[PDB]
Amino acid sequence: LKDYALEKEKVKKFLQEFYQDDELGKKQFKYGNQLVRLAHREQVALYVDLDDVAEDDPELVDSICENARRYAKLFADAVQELLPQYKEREVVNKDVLDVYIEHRLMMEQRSRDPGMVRSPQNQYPAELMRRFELYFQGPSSNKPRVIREVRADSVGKLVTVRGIVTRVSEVKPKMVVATYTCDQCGAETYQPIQSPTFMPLIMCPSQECQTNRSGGRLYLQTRGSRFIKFQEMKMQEHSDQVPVGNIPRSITVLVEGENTRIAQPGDHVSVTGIFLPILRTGFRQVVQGLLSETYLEAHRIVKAASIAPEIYGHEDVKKALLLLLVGGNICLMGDPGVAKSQLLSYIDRLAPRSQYTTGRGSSGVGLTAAVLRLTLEGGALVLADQGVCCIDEFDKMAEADRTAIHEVMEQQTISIAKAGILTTLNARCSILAAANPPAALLSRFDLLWLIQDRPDRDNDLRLAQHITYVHQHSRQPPMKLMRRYIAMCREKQPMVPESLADYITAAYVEMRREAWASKDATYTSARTLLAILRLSTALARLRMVDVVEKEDVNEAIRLMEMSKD
Amino acid sequence: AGTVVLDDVELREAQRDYLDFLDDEEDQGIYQSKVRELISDNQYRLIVNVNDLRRKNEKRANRLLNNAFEELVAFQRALKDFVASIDATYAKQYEEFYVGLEGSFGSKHVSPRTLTSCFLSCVVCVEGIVTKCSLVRPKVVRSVHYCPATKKTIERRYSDLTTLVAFPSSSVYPTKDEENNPLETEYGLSVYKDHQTITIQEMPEKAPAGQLPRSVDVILDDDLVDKAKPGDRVQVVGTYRCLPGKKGGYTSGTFRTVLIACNVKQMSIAKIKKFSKTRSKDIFDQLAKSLAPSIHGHDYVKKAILCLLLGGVERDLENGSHIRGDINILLIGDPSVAKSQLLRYVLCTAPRAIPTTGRGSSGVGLTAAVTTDQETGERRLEAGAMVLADRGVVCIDEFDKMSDMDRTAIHEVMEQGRVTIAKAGIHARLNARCSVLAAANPVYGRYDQYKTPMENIGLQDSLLSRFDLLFIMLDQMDPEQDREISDHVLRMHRYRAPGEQDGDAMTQIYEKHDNLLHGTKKKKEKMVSAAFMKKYIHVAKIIKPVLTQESATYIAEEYSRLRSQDSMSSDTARTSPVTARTLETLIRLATAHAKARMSKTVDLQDAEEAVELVQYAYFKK
Amino acid sequence: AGTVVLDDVELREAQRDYLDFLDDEEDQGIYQSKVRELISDNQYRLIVNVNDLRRKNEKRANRLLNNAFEELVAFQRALKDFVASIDATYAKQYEEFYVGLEGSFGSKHVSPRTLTSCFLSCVVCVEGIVTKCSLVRPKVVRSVHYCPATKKTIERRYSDLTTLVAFPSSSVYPTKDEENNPLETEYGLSVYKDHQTITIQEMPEKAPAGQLPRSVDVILDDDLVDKAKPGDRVQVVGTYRCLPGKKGGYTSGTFRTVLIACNVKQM
Amino acid sequence: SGFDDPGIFYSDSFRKSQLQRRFKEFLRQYRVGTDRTGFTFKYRDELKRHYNLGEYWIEVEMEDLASFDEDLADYLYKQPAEHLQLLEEAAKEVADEVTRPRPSGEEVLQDIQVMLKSDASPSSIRSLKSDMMSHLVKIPGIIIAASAVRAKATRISIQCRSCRNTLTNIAMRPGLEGYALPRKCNTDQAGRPKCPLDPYFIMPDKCKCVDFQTLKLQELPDAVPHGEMPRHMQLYCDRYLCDKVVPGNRVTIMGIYSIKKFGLTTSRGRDRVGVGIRSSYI
DNA sequence: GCATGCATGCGCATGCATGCATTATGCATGCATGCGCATGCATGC
DNA sequence: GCATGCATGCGCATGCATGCATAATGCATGCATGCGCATGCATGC
Ligand SMILES: Nc1ncnc2c1ncn2[C@@H]1O[C@H](COP(=O)(O)OP(=O)(O)O)[C@@H](O)[C@H]1O
Ligand SMILES: Nc1ncnc2c1ncn2[C@@H]1O[C@H](COP(=O)(O)OP(=O)(O)O)[C@@H](O)[C@H]1O
Ligand SMILES: [Mg+2]
Ligand SMILES: [Mg+2]
Ligand SMILES: [Zn+2]
Ligand SMILES: [Zn+2]
Repeated sequence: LKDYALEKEKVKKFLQEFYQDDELGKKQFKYGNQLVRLAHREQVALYVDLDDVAEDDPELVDSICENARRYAKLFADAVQELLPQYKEREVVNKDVLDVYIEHRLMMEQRSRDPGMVRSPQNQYPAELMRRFELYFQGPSSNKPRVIREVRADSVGKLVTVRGIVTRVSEVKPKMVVATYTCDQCGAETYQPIQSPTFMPLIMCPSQECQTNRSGGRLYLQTRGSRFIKFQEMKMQEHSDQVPVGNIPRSITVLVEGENTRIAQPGDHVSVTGIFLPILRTGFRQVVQGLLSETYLEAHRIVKAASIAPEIYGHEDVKKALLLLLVGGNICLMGDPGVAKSQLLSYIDRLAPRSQYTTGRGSSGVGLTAAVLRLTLEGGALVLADQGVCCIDEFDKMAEADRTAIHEVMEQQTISIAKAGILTTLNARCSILAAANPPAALLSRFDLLWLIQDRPDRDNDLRLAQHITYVHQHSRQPPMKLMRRYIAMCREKQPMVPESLADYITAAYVEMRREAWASKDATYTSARTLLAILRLSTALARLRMVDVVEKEDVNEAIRLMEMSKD
Repeated sequence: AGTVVLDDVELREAQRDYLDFLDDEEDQGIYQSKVRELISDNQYRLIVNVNDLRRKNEKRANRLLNNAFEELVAFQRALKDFVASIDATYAKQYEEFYVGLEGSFGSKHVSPRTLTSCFLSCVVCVEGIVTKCSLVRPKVVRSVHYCPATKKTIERRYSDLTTLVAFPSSSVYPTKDEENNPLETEYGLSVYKDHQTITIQEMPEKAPAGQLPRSVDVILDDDLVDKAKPGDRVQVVGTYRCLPGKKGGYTSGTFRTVLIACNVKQMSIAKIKKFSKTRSKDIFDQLAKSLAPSIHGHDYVKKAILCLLLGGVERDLENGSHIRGDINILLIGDPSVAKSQLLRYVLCTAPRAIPTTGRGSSGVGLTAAVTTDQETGERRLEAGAMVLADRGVVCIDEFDKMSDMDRTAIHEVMEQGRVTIAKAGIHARLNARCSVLAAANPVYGRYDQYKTPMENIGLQDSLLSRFDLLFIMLDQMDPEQDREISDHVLRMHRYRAPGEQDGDAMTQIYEKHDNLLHGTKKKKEKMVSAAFMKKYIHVAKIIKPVLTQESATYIAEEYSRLRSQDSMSSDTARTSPVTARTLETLIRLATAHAKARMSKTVDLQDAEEAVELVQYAYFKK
Repeated sequence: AGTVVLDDVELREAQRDYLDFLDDEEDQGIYQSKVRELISDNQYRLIVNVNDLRRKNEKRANRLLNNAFEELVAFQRALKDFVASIDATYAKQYEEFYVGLEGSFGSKHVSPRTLTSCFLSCVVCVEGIVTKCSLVRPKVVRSVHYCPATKKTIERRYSDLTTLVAFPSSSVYPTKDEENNPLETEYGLSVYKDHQTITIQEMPEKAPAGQLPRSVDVILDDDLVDKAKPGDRVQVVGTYRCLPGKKGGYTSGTFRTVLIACNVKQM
Repeated sequence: SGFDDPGIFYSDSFRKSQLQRRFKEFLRQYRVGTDRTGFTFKYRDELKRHYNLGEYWIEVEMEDLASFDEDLADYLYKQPAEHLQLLEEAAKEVADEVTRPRPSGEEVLQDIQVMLKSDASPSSIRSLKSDMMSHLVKIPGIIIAASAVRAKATRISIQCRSCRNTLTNIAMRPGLEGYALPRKCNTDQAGRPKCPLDPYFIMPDKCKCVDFQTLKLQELPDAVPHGEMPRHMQLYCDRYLCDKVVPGNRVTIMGIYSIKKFGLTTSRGRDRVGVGIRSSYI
């Protein structure tokens, strides 16, 4: 064991030392600038990398890994001691909490002489005056672990995990230190909290009440108290790491002030945390002794082009898929044996926000939302808000699910009115559907693609060659960039000029006239014109042009013609 | 407590006896290599055969079975001594090691229904199924605290179940110094061990008909935490003890009995190389021929079943795409063509085999379900038949009686091999990679020859495309074929097991020739033994072949030839449509044949065999 | 009790200081020959000059005079260490060795009339005459028992004045086995140590004329049993401590003060 | 997390306390002298010198206090028990003020005994009756017996049998008064089994002790009435008052008239006529 | 495809074995010392 | 040498601080299961 004073001094010198890294290509005092910002209310939390510390001392890193909480507290105290040195000016604008801190420090200077004896209980709690939080970043050398294998050997260690989010709690304030005022004195009493539950005090420990033996009684205050942001997270294993025949395991995470509001249900996250237990008191058990429940305390959470190049053919369908991803509802009907499911899988993997449903497995409560112990939790349609949703084997779905899907496509909101639930849910998502061989699809959807397997010898032979190549060389014959391109594209919004309207109008009229000439035609309406306008706007957005052009309209017309034929 | 013991004849003698038991110097014992293996694998417990101990020292075995705790303590002390002797450095890591038990306990082999107070404080063996499991929880053993006021650290030791009875003086968590200075707990320096509780029920197959079941409660310590799961058939060997109730004045006199586990069991080269290298094609030839002597003929179905046993190759790519590697078969035939016998044989031979008939299991019991746990309010997943049979076999008898929705549910398993589950509050993707056997009767009771197979089968094209192979079996009443069948059946009927007296009531690579089971003519050939067959099947399943450039163009050209012959086949009808899945089926069967003969690459002969199978199955007269 | 201590700066540093005090390698010290003489004479305690300690290390002397028990424990531990170092064989005979004190204590040189509560828990020196003595009595330290029914022998350890406060769980004499089989005490294998009590009065030559005398009570341990007799003029150096009264509900708040001798000198 | 317990903290505040402040100001402000030659701080310098020399005691004259402020002097004549504590605390605070730069190591600030002295003419011991209980009296006499100096505890600490928890720094009362140990262990233990009844033991090595003496005083032969047996009284002496008087001396003593308090014990002996009589002392 | 049956499913009440919380007073014993007695030693005359 | 004085000496009473002995009953909590309700799935015609 080593004395904490020496390591505290080492921490202080490490914070004062580093000059190395700068983004603009120079040598910049990073931690000094961070501390100067911390001096005032220009930064309310600080993150420390354990890769930068590894340059000078690895034993510090190991001791931090095995005894993380103590080192977190030591770091907090060291930074708090360093703060007065770097301070250069008073606060330009301050809020209520700063007003208490300043007033308390001012009267502490007013009253306390340097020589008088002060009881250990007479000091201010450290965390009450402090207003900055310290968190750690996991070592790059350290390998992320699996939820299944963290056990009693890992209690108290520093770990890094990767998982899928399933449950998130709404933000609520959590008590840190409670403040009490006596009934017959001007003194203030502070009660730190480090337990799930606590018992409020009654009598006043202040010196004046003790000397007079007045028996004054304490009262809580909320303004003087310190509160923090608190969230609760549920994570599960990836399907890849589950052993044979088992079921994914779950873990619970707790989230602090600035880390709050980072993750959403359904996201894949990487969490740097400390593995700590909770002493459990409750119903009696078989085995005597001290049992506990484990949980994780987080300190950092981190979340034309070729589309599905493995699948041969369907180039126009791929262009339509690109347009749907870029944005301004697509349905595919095909014979069995044509890979429609794999296109939907690729779409789900590519999209940032996406969901993929297979049929009756996610039917009913899997869609819409339900009430659970009370909080309302949404289904796939709710999760895919402002994303893209994918549905396979559409015709096999129950009628209620199809009605809900139609409502989402047309109205873009869901309405639920049943015993215990009365809500309207926002679902601004575009739908891609797959099915096997109706007027509803033609009337409601925007674009339908019919894939018929005509046994042409040349096409079949080329498909066979491509499949053999894929199976043998495990790569197509000769996503991050695509995601970045789509993100940059969606930033702009082109506009339709006044003149082109006439041209568009003419086209529409002529199209309808042809549809009226061909009595075998089925649907033309203003919805088709709206779809054409949306496709042209999407193409103009792809060109990053401010004004809609002729080529976009021609390509949209050609795509609609190809789909209809 | 300052009380100490100076002499104890029984304990010292028992320790000496175990020391002599585990020496293995002047004997053919193996425990030395077992200890070396434990040191190599960083594990900290040993399993010792009870029958071996009884053979070497019967008195010690009798005492251990009759009295458990003290003898087990002596065992653990002897293990500590010998681990220190062989390598004292490794013994520093762990406090104390543990002993497992194994062998035929005899009279103490006891069912959960027959556990009684007569077996208390002894070591018992029990066979059952697991019904309830609990979350893993840590328990404190050694606690460490630090005092910022005085810069002093202290440590407290805990021992609760080490001693039979505990007192309020122990199990007290320290929080304050001698001068009331606060202490700060330091979780890194403390010591914890895992703890779990499970429940075991007598298997419904063994329980008397019409009677309610009986169950036992088991505690799993730090090592055996993850060794059990609900819905599992296990055998547990351990002590049977009473549970001390907490302090009180008046007691009713009824204790709680809990079984403390010590062993948990999941009940279940030159020859191979020479045989494979010498035989090559004859490997699969004999394996197909010697699949099941009890079944007469049907070489194609035997070949297909062997292809299921060997299987294809699972492949993955950069984009996360998944390509199926399993095979699926559907048999349709007239009654009494021994389809169910084939299914039962595949159940017996395959490692992970589950039978699920048509209406025996519904769509929920096939894949999985979600249930709300009343104890906590959370959502939990319960696995179905197909999820349990990961990388295994599911047999479906009377496949035609299955409802449409169940088949739509099975689509997800048959296409991609995964199951997607979702209900508000939880959603998951479970792995269900599996292979399916199915047997379905014709719609008209007996297969009509004149009508095309589409009318007789009565199944949609999508479901047919889901299956890799379709086979049709008929009972042709040829007098010579009937004579052969009668000969075979009566030869099997007249046979009696060797070593059993007549009239009573009730490993070589190649099986020994039998006068009746094989016949005089078959002396020129032999059949492969079942055990070697299983070993070879496992080895072949391990092997990973690769496709060659010679056969890819050949297979592609033949696929194009079939899709063009679609117009040429005018004299006969087609059983199944030809889609993109047919090419994958060709490659899969080629790889299965390449697995049959141990090699490194897929050759042309495997492609030819696959194509022969496809041509036979896909068209009928 | 499973509670143990891992680190203690003060105790470890004091033990190191005494280790350096009793080295006598690079110095003209004599304590090495003193230890050799003790080994030769089979005695098991040492006398160390307080003035010598103050000259070599004033802080340790100040702490020892102001605080006695812990520093004396450190002394005894250091003696055990060095006796083991010089000759580990001889250290096996005795459990723990003891330390005597000698030299001019100065202000702490105190008459039986001037002993006050200000000197409690410190080492004091007193000059007086002996008036009352008691018979020598043995006291049990380690007990050994045998069971004829099961042919097993057990041993129990006792520690009463080693710890400041004792509890009813300790100091219990075992008589029955776990299965109520009678146990037979075997006095040969047990361990006993002698005990005596004496009283010291201020000498009439020193007491103020016409005033009544004042006295102190002293406990003599195993080594110093026969070193005093009534009617004798002696000087005693030792600790001055309070006496724990036996258990009760209501206490008047008055302790009994007893001097525990460490050195007795015939002037 | 349910393991730690950080405790409780408080901050310094933003009529008895005012009385202590008044006494402290009196001690720091009082001075004697002339307008021509200035004034000298009597009690400040006296306390400084006594603390520096190591004598933890000062003497206060009531006339000086009455000159400074009559209210406090009048208060001390009626409730000496509380105002003596307040004045001792004020004296300790003043001594801390004047002698802050002490040598290193000796940071502990020790208590200070305050004695009283006055020029009021004495009163006969025979005048002591029920009306003078708990007041301040002045009486002459001759000392005939003096017991040995003993030890009495002012701060005690006790330990629990089972969980070994401790209650520390319990203040004892001055005079001949006892203390009753508690019977219940005040620790929150859920899931754990609980401590037995009466689990507390007194720890002797962790207590603060002071000197104690009892004296026997007899009426002066100069004032004993003719043909009447002399009367006697018992006196209590604490701390620095011990050994200041030898038997045979003629003394004048200022003190508080009190009774012993050792609980509501039953009367003893074969005589039980007296009911509700507590032995008195000064 | 629409009308009906129905095995599954969920939330709040009571009944019953274990388990949890409470809690000073009266009587007995050994140390100190007075009061009556007989022996015995020492000191005169 | 005999008559007298007398400092020493011994045994049983009371007074007073410490110390010793005693010793079930009532109330609270979690597990099991009935009873009313709405959703939803499956099965006919
Ligand atoms: N154009 C294509 N290119 C490559 N592979 C294809 C193509 N069409 C079909 N496949 C293969 O055929 C299989 C089709 O199965 P699936 O997509 O599940 O059919 P469906 O989606 O109609 O149920 C896929 O595994 C895929 O590998
Ligand atoms: N090829 C065969 N070889 C041997 N026995 C056969 C054969 N075909 C039929 N059998 C006999 O006929 C019976 C058929 O029963 P089963 O397998 O239930 O027929 P299915 O499954 O067609 O209803 C079996 O008991 C089997 O002994
Ligand atoms: Mg599909
Ligand atoms: Mg059958
Ligand atoms: Zn107050
Ligand atoms: Zn306690």
